[PDB]
Amino acid sequence: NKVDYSDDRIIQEGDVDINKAGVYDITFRYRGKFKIISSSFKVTV
Amino acid sequence: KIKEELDQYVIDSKKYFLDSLEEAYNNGSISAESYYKYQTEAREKFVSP
Repeated sequence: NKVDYSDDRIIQEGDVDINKAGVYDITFRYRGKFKIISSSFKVTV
Repeated sequence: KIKEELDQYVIDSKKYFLDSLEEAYNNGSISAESYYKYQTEAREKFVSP
């Protein structure tokens, strides 16, 4: 079912420096009942 | 010197086990059941011999 991005099970890794021009590696982790899944994306300022 | 070396062996192998087990679970190379299985396993096995 559809869930919102602000849930308690979603854990993010690192910080996006909006004050600094550069690409950053940010990975979100959702702790499911059976496994934690990981997906990385790059954020360019 | 056996007890001094195996105390560092029990402690470093437990530290190495429980930093690859939390790495494999957070990455997702292991299930939630298997992560709870090997967390009770490290509490009972990686102990003073």
